[PDB]
Amino acid sequence: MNQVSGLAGKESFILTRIELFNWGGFHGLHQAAIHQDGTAVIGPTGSGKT
Amino acid sequence: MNQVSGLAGKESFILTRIELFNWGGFHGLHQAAIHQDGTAVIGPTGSGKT
Amino acid sequence: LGAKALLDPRFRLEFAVSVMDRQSGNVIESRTGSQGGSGGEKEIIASYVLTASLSYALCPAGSRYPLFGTIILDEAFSRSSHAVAGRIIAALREFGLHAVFITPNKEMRLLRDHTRSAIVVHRRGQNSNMASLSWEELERHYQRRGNA
Amino acid sequence: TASLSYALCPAGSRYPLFGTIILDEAFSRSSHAVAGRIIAALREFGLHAVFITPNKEMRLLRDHTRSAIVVHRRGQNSNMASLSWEELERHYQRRGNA
Amino acid sequence: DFWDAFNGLDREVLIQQTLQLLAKENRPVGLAELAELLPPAHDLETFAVWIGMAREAGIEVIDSQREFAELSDGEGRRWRFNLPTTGLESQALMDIDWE
Ligand SMILES: Nc1ncnc2c1ncn2[C@@H]1O[C@H](COP(=O)(O)OP(=O)(O)O)[C@@H](O)[C@H]1O
Ligand SMILES: Nc1ncnc2c1ncn2[C@@H]1O[C@H](COP(=O)(O)OP(=O)(O)O)[C@@H](O)[C@H]1O
Ligand SMILES: [Mg+2]
Repeated sequence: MNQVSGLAGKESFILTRIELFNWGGFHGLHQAAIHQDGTAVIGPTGSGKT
Repeated sequence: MNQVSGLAGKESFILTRIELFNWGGFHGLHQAAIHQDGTAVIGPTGSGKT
Repeated sequence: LGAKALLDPRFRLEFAVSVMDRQSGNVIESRTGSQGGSGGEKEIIASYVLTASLSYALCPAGSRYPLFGTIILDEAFSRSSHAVAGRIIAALREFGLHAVFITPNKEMRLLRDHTRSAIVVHRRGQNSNMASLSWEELERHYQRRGNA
Repeated sequence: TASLSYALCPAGSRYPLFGTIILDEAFSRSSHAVAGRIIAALREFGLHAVFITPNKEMRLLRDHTRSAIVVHRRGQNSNMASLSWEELERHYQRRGNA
Repeated sequence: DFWDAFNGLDREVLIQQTLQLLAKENRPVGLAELAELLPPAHDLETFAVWIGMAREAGIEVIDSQREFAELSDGEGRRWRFNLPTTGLESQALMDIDWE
C-alpha cells in the first residue's frame, strides 16, 4: 500500500495535527495526531468525533 | 429481554411469513419466514432488502 | 390553525420529550425536537418517541397489548453505537413490539444477541432472491457438573 | 471526490495542493464491497483521507489507515488520545488476559 | 463494545480459508460441514458470508430443505443453528473474482 502512499507528503500538504482548547466538551487543552498515510477516528456514539 | 416474546403471539398478531412474485428484482415466486422472537434481514448493497 | 386551536382537541396542548433523572427525578433535557444532538443520539430520540407514539396509535384505550404488534426498522442502527442500539431494542421490547431489523451486514454481533432468525438476500445480474436461517440456545446445561 | 480532486489542483498541476479530505459518517450505508471501491477511488484521486466511524466496520479501517484517534465521553468532558493500530492491538492483548 | 468490534471478522481471510478447504476436499460440502471443519467465532456473519459466496457463483440454495449444526462461545454457551441445504463447489467459487 505504501507504494501508492508516496504521493502523500511529497506533492501536497497533508493534515498531521489538531489542537483544541475548551471547544465543546474538551475542557482544557488537547491534541490529536494524524498519520500522513491516513487516520480513523473512533469512539462511542456522541463523544466528540464531530 | 428475549424471553419476553412469550406475550407476543398470544396477546397480539405478529408477522410470520412473506411472499413475493415478480416484485422488484425478485423474478418468479419467492418466500421468506419470520421468527417469533425477532429477526434480521442481511445482505450487501443493493441486494434488495429495502 | 387559528380555528384549529379553538375547535380541535389535538391543538389544545403542545408536546415535548423530556429526560428524567432516575434517582432525583430532576429533568435535564426538555427536548422539544432533535435540533442539535450528535446523530445516533438523534436516532435514539427518534426511535424512542416514534415507538411510543406507535404504541399509542395501535392500542385501543385501556389496552396494554396492541392488537397489531410488529414494527419495521430499515437501516436500523445505521449510525448508532452498540450501546445505543441495545437500549433501543430494550425500549422496543418494553413496549412489547416484535422488531424486524434491516442492516447491510453491519452490527451483526448485535442482532446475534437479540434475534433468532435471519433472511439473507443476494443479487446476481438482474435477479435477486432470499434464503432463511434460524438459531437457538441449548439452555439445558452449558457443561454438566462444571462452572456455569 | 473527483470534483474536489480537480478543484484543489492548481492550474497546470496534476496533484491537489491540499490533500486532506474528511468523511464524516464515512460508510454508514455501504457494505465492504462498496466501501472498498470508495477507498480505492478516494486514494486514486490523490487525496489523503481522514475517516470517522462510531465503531462500525472496524476491520476495514485497519486495512487502509495506520493510526486511530480514540475519543471517549465522561460526564460533560470528552478526552482524546492518539494511538497506532499496533499499540491498540497490544492494549487489546493486555485485555486478552481476561 | 470497542474491543468486540476490534475483534471483528476478517471477511477476506475467510474467503481464502474456505477456498483452501474447498481445494483440499474437492467435493460438494454442506454448510454444517464447513462449520464443523472451520469453527467460526462470528458464526452468524460467517454463515451469511458463506451463503453470499454460494449465491455469487450461482450455486443455488435449497431453502425448503433443512440441516443443523452446533457451535459454542468463549464463555461456554452453546447454540444449535438451523440452516438451509446447499453444497459448495470449488470450481465455481474460483471462477468468480472476489472483492
Ligand atoms: N453545540 C452543541 N449542540 C448540541 N449538543 C452538543 C453541542 N456540543 C456538545 N453537544 C454534546 O456533546 C456531543 C456533541 O456531538 P458529537 O458527539 O460530536 O456527534 P457525533 O457522535 O455524531 O460525532 C454530543 O454528545 C452532545 O450531546
Ligand atoms: N424504482 C427503481 N429505481 C431505480 N433503481 C431501482 C428501482 N427498483 C429497483 N432498482 C434496483 O433494484 C435494487 C433496489 O434497491 P435495493 O437492492 O433493495 O437496496 P438495498 O439492498 O441497499 O436495501 C437496487 O439494486 C436498484 O438498483
Ligand atoms: Mg458526529
